[PDB]
This record gives sequence, structure tokens and C-alpha cells, in this order.
Amino acid sequence: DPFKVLQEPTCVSDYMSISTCEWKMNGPTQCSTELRLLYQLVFLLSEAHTCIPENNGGAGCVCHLLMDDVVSADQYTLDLWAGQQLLWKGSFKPSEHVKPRAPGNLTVHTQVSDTLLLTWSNPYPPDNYLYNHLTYAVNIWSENDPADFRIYQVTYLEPSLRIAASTLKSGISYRARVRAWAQCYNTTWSEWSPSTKW
Amino acid sequence: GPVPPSTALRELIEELVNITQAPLCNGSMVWSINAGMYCAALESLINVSGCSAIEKTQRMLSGFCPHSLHVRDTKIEVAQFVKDLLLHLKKLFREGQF
Amino acid sequence: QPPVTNLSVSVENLCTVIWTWNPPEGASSNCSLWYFSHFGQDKKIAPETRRSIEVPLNERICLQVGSQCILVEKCISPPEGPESAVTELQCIWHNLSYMKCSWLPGRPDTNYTLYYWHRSLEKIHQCENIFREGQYFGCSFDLTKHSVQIMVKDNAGKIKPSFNIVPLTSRVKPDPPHIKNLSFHNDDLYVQWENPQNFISRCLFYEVEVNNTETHNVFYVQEAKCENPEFERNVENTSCFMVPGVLPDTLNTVRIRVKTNKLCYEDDKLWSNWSQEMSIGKKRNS
Ligand SMILES: *[C@H]1O[C@H](CO)[C@@H](O[C@@H]2O[C@H](CO)[C@@H](O)[C@H](O)[C@H]2NC(C)=O)[C@H](O)[C@H]1NC(C)=O
Ligand SMILES: *[C@H]1O[C@H](CO)[C@@H](O)[C@H](O)[C@H]1NC(C)=O
Repeated sequence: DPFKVLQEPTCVSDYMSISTCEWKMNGPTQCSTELRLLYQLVFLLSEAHTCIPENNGGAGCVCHLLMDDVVSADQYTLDLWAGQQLLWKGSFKPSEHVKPRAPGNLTVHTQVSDTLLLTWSNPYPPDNYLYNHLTYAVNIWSENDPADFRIYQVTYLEPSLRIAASTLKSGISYRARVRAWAQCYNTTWSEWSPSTKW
Repeated sequence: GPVPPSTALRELIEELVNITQAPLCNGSMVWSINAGMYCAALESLINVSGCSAIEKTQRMLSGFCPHSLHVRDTKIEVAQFVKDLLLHLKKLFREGQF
Repeated sequence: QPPVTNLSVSVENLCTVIWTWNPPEGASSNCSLWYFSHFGQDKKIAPETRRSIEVPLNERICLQVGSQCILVEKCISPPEGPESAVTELQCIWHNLSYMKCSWLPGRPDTNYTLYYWHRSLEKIHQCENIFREGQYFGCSFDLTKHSVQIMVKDNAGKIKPSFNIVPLTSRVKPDPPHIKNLSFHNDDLYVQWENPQNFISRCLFYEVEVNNTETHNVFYVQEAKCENPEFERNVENTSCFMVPGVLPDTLNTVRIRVKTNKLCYEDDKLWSNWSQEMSIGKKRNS
């Protein structure tokens, strides 16, 4: 079996605890058995860590490199282990590929003046750097007609949005999800939160 | 990299402000720079012994310096070292430099 | 390693307390002359035969000094009268133009004078622009762009002087901003204001309020980077916020507020005054 890396390992960081690396082999594989992912903080006084990859498409795989915390300067030596044999030596800077954690606990509440109030939770603790630098996007759309949609932009600190119900059909049901990104790190968007309906 | 420059130093500042808030690091003395580097400030800190409260900062500082000091004169406490550095980086931040 | 000869304490400026001494006289040895000094906490090792500290004198302060490569202790005390002293002595750098300090009395009918000094002043200056607001006594001196020393006493001795060191990176209250225009675009309200003169957006933190009977809404914005050059003018002394989910059919009234964040200066929670209000939308003449 010519073991090969058909797709160079990519990686993203939640800038909190977990990083995510994905790569694709040139054939189906059981990474839980064959592949090992050794990563070390190039803050050398620091120990290398083993990562047991999980199948990500029968021919692709993914590992989760656990971490205490992360800072801009941080950089990592990455090496992909079979067995003994090669290949991948790689460098990674979590700072460069931030993929913010998804927001959550999203609900809808009825307020006075026939206005609606949506609320969600910031995915980070107040200590974390991103905590103050998350701008959200609320996505409200109708299931009946997915063409009848609406998208809002939240740039303030309070994870909340209040709109006038006069903007709804008064009739149909709506689903709504939020996601986040830090403009301060020029990050990709997060994953959409568990959509709600009301 | 592909990230805005302000954000690096921005993070460094917020950490020091955060760290200056156990006070600090069993008081272990370090040589000052009373500009010059971020390296000077780095090679005077990585001398601290078992004070992991100042670990992240060390890593942060090591990003401002590419790959044994130079004028060993005075030797103040860590907190006083940090407190003094903090407001200097603030100056550069107002000045919008690096 | 014998002790240092004749430790002396001298007060310079308003409260620059300065300790001085002579070497161990004598040994000679080869171990180089080197000095270590405590507080009561505040540790320092140096070759110089002196140590200069900036500290208020609302109490006593002792420096102890050793020698290495046995401690001697000299201390300074304040002059007192102590319950006869100003309470809640506070200062604020207004808009980086002038300093405004106020205080309360100590728990007769007596006169107060406030003195101030800092890095670039050939003399300790006495403040002349005094004021009175209810139970408060105060002063205002001009101060235009390190630390500043403030002390207040009585014209005729009697009272224990009262000191205060103002860092000069805190106690900054910016002037209020000015709304430059309100606009709509497919139901997104855009607010464009002008920050006070001597501040860049980068150093500021914002609060916007909006009113819609009543609905007092209020937001907190970490950064108001301004990038829609279609629903604004662009003074680039300007910052911009977008309040989503507001309809043009109602009259919204907007105000802005500002304060220095944790970068640049301190987060002393010193909000400027509110900006003059500006309104947009359909009115209703009850
Ligand atoms: C925000 O930062 C991103 C990422 O650095 C910038 O996107 C880069 O754009 C340059 C050309 O301008 C490309 O060569 C890079 O490939 C992009 N970065 C990467 C590695 O993804 C983007 O231009 C910045 N966006 C804004 C509005 O400035
Ligand atoms: C709500 O979900 C968030 C994000 O997953 C999680 O951090 C938090 O613990 C949950 N909060 C509550 C009260 O469960």
C-alpha cells in the first residue's frame, strides 16, 4: 500500500482549547489504527503530544489537538505518524487560522410594544481574548418560503437582538440561527447555532 | 501573517493589564531596561523560575523577537517590571507603532 | 559585609521622597559594592547609594538597606493636626486640557490651598482657580499634552496636609462627541458621530442610546470602525455604528457617549457627557 498524503493537512483554531486539523489520504484508511499525530509547542521548554485521529470520510481524517490556552505568537511543530514511516512535517500558527467557537443557547422571547427579543450566549469566558471582539450575525428565515429571508448584523457587546414583529407575516413560522467571527483576527465565520423556531 | 498588526500588541497589552489586577511571581528580581527591543524584556523574564502566571506573556514577548543581557545594572521586582512595561506599550499603542 | 554609613531621608518636589547613604565604610575586598532596599514589599537591588520614590505622605515610610553582591532603617513622617484633613481628594484630567480636583473637609472655618507639581515645571505651582459645588471645595488648573503630584493643606498650618499622586494615564474624561448624521439603508440605521478633538477612535469605547410609548435602548461598542462610504459623509475624524432592526416609521432619538478604554489609558469608567441628541424617522403629533 503506497501510503500517501493526497491533501496537505489544513488546520484551524478556536483560540481557546481545541484545534482542528484535517487531511486526506490517497485511499480508504482506519486512522484510529494507522495514523498518529505528534504536535509540540515551539515554545521549547515544552513537551510533544500524541493525537489519535478519527475517520473523517473513510479516506479523510481529523484530530483534535488539546491545549491549555493560546496566544498570537504561539506556533506548533506538526508531524504525521504512521508506524515509523513518513510524511508530514508541518508548522502551524493558531493565530493565523482562527475559527471561532459557535454561539449557543439561542431563544426567542415576547416583549411589550409587539416587539420580539432574541438572545444567545457568547461561546467564550470573559477572560478569553475574543470575548470582547465578537460581532454576530442573526439569520431569520421562513421555512414555508426560504426565499422570504432576513439577515441582521450585531456589532455591540450584549448578545441580543430586538426587532418589530411587524416585520413578520403574523402568520407563518420562522427559523433563526446566529454565528460569529472576530474582525480583529480576520477569521472565518463560526458554525451556525442550533436553529430555533417560534 | 494575514492578520492586522494592531491585534498582536493589543493582545499583549490586555494580558499585562489582566495580570496586573498572587502578586507577582514570588517577587523574583529581574534586570530592567530603564528602546531597544522586545527582546530585552524577554531575556529578563525567561529567567523566572516557577511563576507560570507570567508564562503566556513570555510566549507573547517571544513573538516580538526573532530567533544573557547587555547592561546588567539594576534589578527590580517582576510586578514593578510588568507595571513599567505595560504603560510603555500603551504609549506605542497610542502612537500606532508596530 | 558591614552596614551602610549614615542613611538620610530628604523630600524633593511635593512628595518625591529620596533616601541617600554612603557605602559601607569600610571594607574593600573584591566583592563589588552593591545595595538592596526594602519597604515596610517594594524590593530593589542596585549599585547606586540612593533610592528615589514617588509616594504620598499620608503615612510614615521606612527604607531598610543592606549590602551584598544587616539592615539600616531611616524613615520620614508627615506633619499633622490627622482628623483635620481633606476627605475624598480626587482629580480628573478633563479632555486633556485642564485638571479639575475637588475635596471635602475633615470631620473649623478654614481656608484650603492646593499645590501641584509634575515633570516639566521649574517650580511647584499653586492652583488659583478655586471653586465651590455644594459641600465641595475644588480647583482647576490647565494641563496640556508622566505623573502629577497634588497636595492640599491650610493657609494657616493647623491641618494635616493631604497628598495625591495622579498617574496621568487614568482619570481622563474626554469631552462629549457630536453626531454628524443619521441615515437609513433598507432598515439598517447608521449613526455617524465625531469623537472629541484630542482622541483617536482607537483609544475610545462607546455607548449609543436609542429611543422609540418609550423604549430606552442602549448599546456598548468595542470598536466603531467606519466603512460604509455611501450612507455617510467621511470626516475620518469620525466613527460609525449601525443599529439593526429599527424601522423608519417611528421616531428614533439618538445620543452618543465615550470613554478611554484599557489600552492607551485606564478604564476608570469615566464617561464623557452625553452628546446632543439627534432624531430620525416618522413623527406623531399627539
Ligand atoms: C483581512 O485579513 C485577510 C486575511 O489576511 C485578508 O485576506 C488576504 O488577502 C490577501 C490580498 O489582499 C491575500 O493574498 C491573502 O491570501 C488573504 N489572506 C489569507 C491567507 O487568507 C483580507 O484582505 C483582510 N480583509 C480586509 C477587509 O482587509
Ligand atoms: C449554554 O451553551 C453554551 C455554549 O455551548 C455553554 O457554554 C454553556 O455552558 C451553556 N449555558 C448553560 C447555562 O448551560
